Amino acid sequence: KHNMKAFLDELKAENIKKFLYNFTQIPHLAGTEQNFQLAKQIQSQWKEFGLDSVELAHYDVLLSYPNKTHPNYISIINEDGNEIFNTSLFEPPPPGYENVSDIVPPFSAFSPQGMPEGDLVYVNYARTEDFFKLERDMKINCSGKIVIARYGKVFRGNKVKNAQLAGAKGVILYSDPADYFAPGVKSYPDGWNLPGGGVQRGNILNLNGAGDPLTPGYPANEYAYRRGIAEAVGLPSIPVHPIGYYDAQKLLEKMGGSAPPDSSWRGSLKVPYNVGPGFTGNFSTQKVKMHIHSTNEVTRIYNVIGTLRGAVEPDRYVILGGHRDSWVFGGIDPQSGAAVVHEIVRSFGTLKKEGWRPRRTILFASWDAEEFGLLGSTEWAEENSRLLQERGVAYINADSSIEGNYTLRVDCTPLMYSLVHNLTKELKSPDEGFEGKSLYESWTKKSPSPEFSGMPRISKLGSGNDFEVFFQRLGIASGRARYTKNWETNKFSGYPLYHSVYETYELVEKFYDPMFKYHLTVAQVRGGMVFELANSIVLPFDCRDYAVVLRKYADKIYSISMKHPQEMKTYSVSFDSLFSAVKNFTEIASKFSERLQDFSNPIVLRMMNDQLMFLERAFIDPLGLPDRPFYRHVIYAPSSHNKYAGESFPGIYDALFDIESKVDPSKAWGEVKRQIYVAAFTVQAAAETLSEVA
Amino acid sequence: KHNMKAFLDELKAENIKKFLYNFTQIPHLAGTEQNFQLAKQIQSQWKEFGLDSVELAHYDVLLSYPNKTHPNYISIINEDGNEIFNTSLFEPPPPGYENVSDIVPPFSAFSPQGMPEGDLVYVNYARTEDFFKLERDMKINCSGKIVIARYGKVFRGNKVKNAQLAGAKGVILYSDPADYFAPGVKSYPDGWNLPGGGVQRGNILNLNGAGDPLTPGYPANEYAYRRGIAEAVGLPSIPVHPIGYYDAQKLLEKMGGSAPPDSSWRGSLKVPYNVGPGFTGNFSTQKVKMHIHSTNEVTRIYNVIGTLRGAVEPDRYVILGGHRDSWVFGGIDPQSGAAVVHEIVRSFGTLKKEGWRPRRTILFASWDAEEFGLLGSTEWAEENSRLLQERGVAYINADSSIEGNYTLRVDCTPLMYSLVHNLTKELKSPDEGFEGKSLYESWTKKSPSPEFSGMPRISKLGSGNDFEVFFQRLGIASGRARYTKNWETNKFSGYPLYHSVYETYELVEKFYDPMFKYHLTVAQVRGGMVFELANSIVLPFDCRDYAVVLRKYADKIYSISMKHPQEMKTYSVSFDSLFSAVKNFTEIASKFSERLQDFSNPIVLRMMNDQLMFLERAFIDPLGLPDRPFYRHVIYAPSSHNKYAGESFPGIYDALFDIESKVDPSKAWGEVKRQIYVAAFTVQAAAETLSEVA
Ligand SMILES: *[C@@H]1O[C@H](CO)[C@@H](O[C@@H]2O[C@H](CO)[C@@H](O[C@@H]3O[C@H](CO)[C@@H](O)[C@H](O[C@H]4O[C@H](CO)[C@@H](O)[C@H](O)[C@@H]4O)[C@@H]3O)[C@H](O)[C@H]2NC(C)=O)[C@H](O)[C@H]1NC(C)=O
Ligand SMILES: *[C@@H]1O[C@H](CO)[C@@H](O[C@@H]2O[C@H](CO)[C@@H](O[C@@H]3O[C@H](CO)[C@@H](O)[C@H](O[C@H]4O[C@H](CO)[C@@H](O)[C@H](O)[C@@H]4O)[C@@H]3O)[C@H](O)[C@H]2NC(C)=O)[C@H](O)[C@H]1NC(C)=O
Ligand SMILES: *[C@@H]1O[C@H](CO)[C@@H](O[C@@H]2O[C@H](CO)[C@@H](O[C@@H]3O[C@H](CO)[C@@H](O)[C@H](O)[C@@H]3O)[C@H](O)[C@H]2NC(C)=O)[C@H](O)[C@H]1NC(C)=O
Ligand SMILES: *[C@@H]1O[C@H](CO)[C@@H](O[C@@H]2O[C@H](CO)[C@@H](O[C@@H]3O[C@H](CO)[C@@H](O)[C@H](O)[C@@H]3O)[C@H](O)[C@H]2NC(C)=O)[C@H](O)[C@H]1NC(C)=O
Ligand SMILES: *[C@@H]1O[C@H](CO[C@@H]2O[C@@H](C)[C@@H](O)[C@@H](O)[C@@H]2O)[C@@H](O[C@@H]2O[C@H](CO)[C@@H](O)[C@H](O)[C@H]2NC(C)=O)[C@H](O)[C@H]1NC(C)=O
Ligand SMILES: *[C@@H]1O[C@H](CO[C@@H]2O[C@@H](C)[C@@H](O)[C@@H](O)[C@@H]2O)[C@@H](O[C@@H]2O[C@H](CO)[C@@H](O)[C@H](O)[C@H]2NC(C)=O)[C@H](O)[C@H]1NC(C)=O
Ligand SMILES: C#CC[C@H](NC(=O)N[C@@H](CCCCNC(=O)c1ccc(I)cc1)C(=O)O)C(=O)O
Ligand SMILES: C#CC[C@H](NC(=O)N[C@@H](CCCCNC(=O)c1ccc(I)cc1)C(=O)O)C(=O)O
Ligand SMILES: *[C@@H]1O[C@H](CO)[C@@H](O[C@@H]2O[C@H](CO)[C@@H](O)[C@H](O)[C@H]2NC(C)=O)[C@H](O)[C@H]1NC(C)=O
Ligand SMILES: *[C@@H]1O[C@H](CO)[C@@H](O[C@@H]2O[C@H](CO)[C@@H](O)[C@H](O)[C@H]2NC(C)=O)[C@H](O)[C@H]1NC(C)=O
Ligand SMILES: *[C@@H]1O[C@H](CO[C@@H]2O[C@@H](C)[C@@H](O)[C@@H](O)[C@@H]2O)[C@@H](O)[C@H](O)[C@H]1NC(C)=O
Ligand SMILES: *[C@@H]1O[C@H](CO[C@@H]2O[C@@H](C)[C@@H](O)[C@@H](O)[C@@H]2O)[C@@H](O)[C@H](O)[C@H]1NC(C)=O
Ligand SMILES: *[C@@H]1O[C@H](CO)[C@@H](O)[C@H](O)[C@H]1NC(C)=O
Ligand SMILES: *[C@@H]1O[C@H](CO)[C@@H](O)[C@H](O)[C@H]1NC(C)=O
Ligand SMILES: *[C@@H]1O[C@H](CO)[C@@H](O)[C@H](O)[C@H]1NC(C)=O
Ligand SMILES: *[C@@H]1O[C@H](CO)[C@@H](O)[C@H](O)[C@H]1NC(C)=O
Ligand SMILES: [Ca+2]
Ligand SMILES: [Ca+2]
Ligand SMILES: [Cl-]
Ligand SMILES: [Cl-]
Ligand SMILES: [Zn+2]
Ligand SMILES: [Zn+2]
Ligand SMILES: [Zn+2]
Ligand SMILES: [Zn+2]
Repeated sequence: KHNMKAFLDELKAENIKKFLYNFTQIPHLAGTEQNFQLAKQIQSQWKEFGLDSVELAHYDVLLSYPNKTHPNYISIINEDGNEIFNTSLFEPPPPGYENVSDIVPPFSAFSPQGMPEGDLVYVNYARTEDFFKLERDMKINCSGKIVIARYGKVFRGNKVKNAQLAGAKGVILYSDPADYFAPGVKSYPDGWNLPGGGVQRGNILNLNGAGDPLTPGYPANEYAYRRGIAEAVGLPSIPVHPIGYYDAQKLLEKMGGSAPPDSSWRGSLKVPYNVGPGFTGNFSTQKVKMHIHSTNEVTRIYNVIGTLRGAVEPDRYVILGGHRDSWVFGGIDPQSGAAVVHEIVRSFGTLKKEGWRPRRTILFASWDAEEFGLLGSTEWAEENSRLLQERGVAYINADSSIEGNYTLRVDCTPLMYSLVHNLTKELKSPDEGFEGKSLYESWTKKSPSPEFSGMPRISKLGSGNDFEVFFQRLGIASGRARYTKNWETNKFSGYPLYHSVYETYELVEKFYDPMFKYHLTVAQVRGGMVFELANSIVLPFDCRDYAVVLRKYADKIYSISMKHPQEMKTYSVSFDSLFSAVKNFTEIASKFSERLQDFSNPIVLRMMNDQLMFLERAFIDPLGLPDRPFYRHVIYAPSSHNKYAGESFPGIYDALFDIESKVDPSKAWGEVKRQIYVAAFTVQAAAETLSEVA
Repeated sequence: KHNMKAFLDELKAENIKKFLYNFTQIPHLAGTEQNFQLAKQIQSQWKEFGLDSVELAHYDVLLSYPNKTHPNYISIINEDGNEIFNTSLFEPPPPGYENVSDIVPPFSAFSPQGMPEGDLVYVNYARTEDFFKLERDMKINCSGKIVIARYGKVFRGNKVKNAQLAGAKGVILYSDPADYFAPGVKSYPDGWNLPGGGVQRGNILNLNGAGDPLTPGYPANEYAYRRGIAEAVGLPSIPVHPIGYYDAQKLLEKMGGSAPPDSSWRGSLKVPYNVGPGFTGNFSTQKVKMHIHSTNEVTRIYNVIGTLRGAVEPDRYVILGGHRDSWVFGGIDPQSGAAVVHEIVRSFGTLKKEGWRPRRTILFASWDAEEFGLLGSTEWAEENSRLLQERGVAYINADSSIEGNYTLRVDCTPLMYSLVHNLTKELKSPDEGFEGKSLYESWTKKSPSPEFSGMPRISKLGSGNDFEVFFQRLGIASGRARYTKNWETNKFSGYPLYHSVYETYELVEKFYDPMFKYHLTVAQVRGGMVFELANSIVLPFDCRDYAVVLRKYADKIYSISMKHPQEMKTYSVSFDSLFSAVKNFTEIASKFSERLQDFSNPIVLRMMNDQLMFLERAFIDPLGLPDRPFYRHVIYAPSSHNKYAGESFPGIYDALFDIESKVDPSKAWGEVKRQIYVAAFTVQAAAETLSEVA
């Protein structure tokens, strides 16, 4: 038989291990020769594995790199202009590498150049609420200051945007051991913690779903018209640089001005965490000086695109994609995911060589330049948007397969909740103590739904990975799954060695997954999802699950508004239309499900499969959200305060945010009412796509 | 048999005549009770005729009406403030009506209120080139003046926008007998010419495809959020009023200042056609004063939507739509079209009662408020955009069936050229001298293609009727056909009695089509198109015809650019990408046609029907054209100088227009290059939708 069990049984932990080792021996930074060579290797291998076609799709996009002969660093400088302390020029390389070349030193990609010098202000995680605390409550003015902020809690580009709007002239980002050093485990190479010399790389775009900053809307092909840098999309306006906690200690230890407002502002270093501005009495005349000389440069990137043609519905596409570019060795991010994709392709190819084909076409993608802001996936989706929006069934992402070894983590559209529940009930748990139990059982026990007994948590999609263009711009049902830790307050901060030189094969093999059993479980979940999406006669989407969450999201946004009862009275702010639309969606979805259960007629089947496929698409507003033309989904968008998190009813949520501070309450509440009308209309219009067609 | 010949044979001239009489006895102005009563009648009749469902879809949209107790008029006023001449308060009603009530007096819908008084400037047709002639060559400044312009050549809203940008404080529009009085025919009621007291009504929106000015993007339903008037879309900022040629003579006869620059500025009245400003010596102290008191008001409108469910592909929609609202009696516009739609519905219903159903679903629409800027069709398409863009095969418009009795006129997407040619070869010509000949033969003889021997002229779609939202916003293949005159310089001016009280049943029955044979021919063309679109196994679209025109349009836009060879050198302006894309489209379309001719497999059939259906959709850019978010088609848009005309490669055409006058040539040519890249990309992306799908 060629069924799902045959596909899953062909997946082997030992192959994933061999692939991970193969992918992590040298750096594969986007736009470098090494990354192009790996692209060519994967292309050759996917062909050998049995795919019908495997092509490279290249684009010329804005990337950012340090200047090799003019290194970035930060100084404490004295009254005379003597630099009395300098931050490190590189991370101490891990054992046995120390002679690898082309390790990019830590830098914040897309930082502009500059040498600002000023007094420090410490801003905690530099979240919206941290700046509210500083400016509104503590009356500390960040204008003309260099801010220092710890990594964690929110996407670093949000920190940078927040600091810019506060008037900062530069940002220093650092990893505090509170966030990146788990108590009782050793620093790399003797455990999985971050050492004091480790540094987290990463782009600091003000992400708006655009892709390449120079070509919003259109693929960065050979004849593309490019914006000038000043008009580029998403680029920060102040210099930024990341540092490790040994260096941060030296910058923070002299800080004066005000005490931290409370304990949530204190990390684990032996410093006061004073907010500043500037240093205590004796050192009041010293300043901090940044030296940033990175350059933005248009550079060629390469996606590998493999096709396994469908036997029955070749014009329906199920996509499994994940990126290949890494900051350095990519031991977890992304190669633990890419190794899983490679073994999935190998398994589907084995079935194909035996004469099987999936019902629908499967596309496999190895994306480039994800680390520089999702550039490869976004340019390819821009190029192929017409094909994808009329033919795209689903997108399953495959970045890092593991960020811990505790339990499963899943973010997906409500249309895939039932599929995920059903698939995990048929997979074996890899967890100690759950031998012979299902993955659904272990997952549900370890990560309970906050709403439902006996169900697991599944979160909302935002940005931060390559599914963004497919889901938030194009409205293709999307999902992601990986193995994760037990560390809730840290779910957006990254594992300790995230984007550091210490993310190696040895890190994974020694400390995360020596048997590759968690990798294998993740391959079964991602591959099983793709198998079911590509082979089920009726698409495995349950519209009733969307109706359940829409009511949840409507109750939640109403509750936010109801913090302002006098204004809702004054401006006649009613959510009645939105609750009506959700009620109608619930009723229509129930009737559609009955018909779906109740119909030999392939036209009715496909007509109903098209209704299922286009249901996610119906939540797209072609006008986009306010000032966010590429975030078009009306139910979900990346949070405006944290691009990693998804926000529900984002147009209403942003209209309501901090509304009590707006100077023209009439105008502000008018815009809330406008967003309620757009949301109610969109939910009703999506419901109507499930009605009888004529 | 139930085939096309059965459908066509059931159509009867005598029924169209009876329906036209029934629809034109009383005014059916949008938003009035009489128009709602007619909507209910049509709904009842379409049900009786055999449609599966017939519903009213209502919206509350901004309309405009004169004030019944404060009439609009224009005066010549003397030094003292005595109004020594007043224009007419109403058109003399036609014989036998003179006691009809609720005839709306002539007015320009959406004019703001005001009583500006000033000196006149005469601006010919108030086209872009007429204002270029005035300001640039004649050095006449229109600022603070009242302009007087003759109707004709371009949409009146373009005249008004042009006058506003010239600084005019008001506009008077009039019908010159040069344009509205054919030599040798009598004025109504003794012939089809405009009398001196006749006046052309019409909206003066600055049309941008938005629909209701208060709700751009979203349907004007019960909970809709409305823009304030100041932010409304498309509204003119200066008062405007139309008048007949008896009144115009009185305003023009005293005009002084400069002589007309040449004979193309002179109409047929016995006046000098001096351009002004102001009156000759003796009357220099007299002024012109407007009195406009019309009011914009949100008013309910009603579309009738009838459904004939498809037997095989009920989720594919072929739409026949035309409007029902009229300015007064609507003898030609729209009821000559609506009578044709009524008989088409009756004929399809006859087949249905005998057990037949079309392969695909046919939707029939009687739209409201077309005369106020396409409001009913546009709000309904906004409401149902998700259904239409995933299911819409084609839209056939059905406004006025006749504007003359000479030959056929057709505007449609290249995808329907072959269908139109083939259908007209099987229809009988109704023309004297062509008894026993095909309609294709008479049409081709009377209206030859400028490009091809033995082929007829088919023009491009712009705006000005209810197909606009379907084609220019949503990218649904669209067409229109009617009988027309032999009067080429007048093809955008309207027949003489256009939008006047004299457009009656008697006008049509006595002077245009006593036998209703031209109406019957038009019913055969429109109905035959709908029949073939709804019943052909393979959709009757030929992608190769798009490839032919794309090359034509590329040669034409290149030729415009090549008027500026030094700039193309300086700014490296290359059309190479666009010609490459067109060449690729040609090659791919040829290969797709071969496959289409070469495949019992309904999945391949429907897969290929979906490729045909989505090909028009592929020319849509979700970002819209510059500052025109609702004109999304990259190959066609309504001309920015004449909304009635279509423009090809409109983004490049507008970037190039008057470019030699732009102050920053670098920026201007950069935007030309940007538009070439968008067009080349869109053509290539559309071509790729015709490639093998996997
Ligand atoms: C959820 O689906 C329900 C259908 O089950 C749908 O109900 C619709 O609600 C609208 C708006 O409430 C109804 O609109 C009414 O239509 C009638 C004619 O059918 C009109 O006469 C009404 O207008 C009068 O009353 C208004 C309200 O007081 C006045 O403002 C107005 O000036 C008139 O006096 C009104 O337009 C519509 O009939 C139903 N459709 C049904 C029951 O089939 C509801 O809209 C859906 N929810 C959403 C968010 O779409
Ligand atoms: C019409 O369809 C044709 C295919 O039949 C398609 O041709 C494609 O053209 C592009 C752009 O001209 C080619 O791009 C090249 O790709 C190779 C690798 O395959 C690259 O090495 C090339 O880059 C080098 O050369 C450039 C030009 O001098 C330099 O700017 C660059 O820095 C490099 O040195 C270049 O990217 C592509 O290979 C073909 N594809 C084929 C032949 O299959 C054409 O693009 C289509 N027209 C449109 C408007 O889409
Ligand atoms: C996840 O698994 C559940 C449990 O198997 C699936 O739900 C089950 O789906 C089947 C097939 O539609 C349902 O069977 C139908 O039952 C009705 C009788 O009510 C009958 O008319 C049909 O002929 C058919 O036998 C079954 O009721 C249903 N069970 C439950 C509890 O809902 C679910 O579809 C799977 N989700 C996926 C594939 O996305
Ligand atoms: C308009 O009418 C023309 C003339 O009938 C139609 O073109 C004709 O279409 C038929 C059916 O596709 C073609 O027949 C095919 O011929 C090839 C041999 O070359 C064969 O492989 C197929 O089995 C089939 O018989 C025919 O060649 C073609 N004639 C011409 C001159 O093109 C055209 O399709 C009609 N347009 C519509 C319906 O939109
Ligand atoms: C901190 O570094 C500065 C600058 O050093 C230069 O750039 C670094 C990235 C590194 O590559 C060095 O080798 C470079 O010389 C030091 O200040 C410089 O000191 C030298 C020698 O005394 C002097 O000639 C330069 O002008 C100085 N450059 C300045 C002030 O910009 C500084 O000594 C270092 N401080 C410490 C405590 O190590
Ligand atoms: C031109 O008309 C004006 C205004 O007349 C009024 O409004 C018209 C629409 C119409 O409905 C008339 O019946 C209205 O009286 C005339 O000027 C008015 O004349 C009357 C009587 O002499 C005087 O009391 C008003 O104040 C005038 N109103 C003005 C100047 O605004 C004027 O006489 C008419 N001119 C001609 C040549 O007929
Ligand atoms: C944008 C971008 C590029 C680059 N993207 C990432 O590094 N993404 C990483 C971010 C890890 C830290 C935050 N974690 C999450 O956002 C997350 C992780 C897993 C799941 I299932 C759901 C959400 C990832 O998605 O694994 C960056 O953030 O610098
Ligand atoms: C917009 C709007 C409302 C209203 N629309 C119309 O009156 N449309 C009329 C305009 C008749 C005068 C110009 N004629 C054309 O644009 C035309 C007519 C037929 C064909 I086939 C192709 C183009 C119509 O399309 O028949 C108006 O123009 O005032
Ligand atoms: C990763 O695995 C690939 C595939 O086996 C290795 O690339 C092959 O190397 C051998 C020996 O040099 C060559 O004969 C083949 O042509 C290569 N095959 C390809 C590129 O498809 C590669 O050497 C391995 N990399 C590491 C670091 O182990
Ligand atoms: C237009 O035709 C319609 C349909 O025949 C006429 O409306 C009918 O009028 C009769 C007599 O008053 C009534 O019994 C019916 O109820 C009406 N039917 C409908 C509305 O479906 C209408 O009278 C005609 N109008 C004119 C001006 O002749
Ligand atoms: C990168 O840096 C190169 C070397 O810069 C020189 O050496 C450093 C240590 C400084 O002293 C600096 O002032 C010197 O100019 C540059 O020559 C080169 O332009 C830069 N590369 C870029 C901008 O891409
Ligand atoms: C419409 O006009 C009504 C009557 O206006 C009055 O009579 C005319 C002849 C003028 O003399 C005018 O100045 C008078 O006020 C108004 O009462 C009514 O407001 C208007 N209707 C509207 C604006 O919808
Ligand atoms: C903060 O700092 C700068 C001082 O240069 C000033 O321009 C700005 O207005 C200040 N804002 C507040 C709120 O104090
Ligand atoms: C793997 O799981 C064990 C047992 O719970 C834990 O002690 C170990 O640190 C985990 N590894 C990682 C990287 O979390
Ligand atoms: C036209 O007229 C007004 C006079 O009030 C003036 O402001 C405007 O600048 C003039 N423009 C030209 C080009 O003469
Ligand atoms: C109808 O055709 C005849 C003969 O060519 C012509 O004289 C007559 O005026 C036409 N009617 C109209 C309205 O064009
Ligand atoms: Ca781009
Ligand atoms: Ca609207
Ligand atoms: Cl992932
Ligand atoms: Cl028409
Ligand atoms: Zn990653
Ligand atoms: Zn990463
Ligand atoms: Zn009309
Ligand atoms: Zn009209």
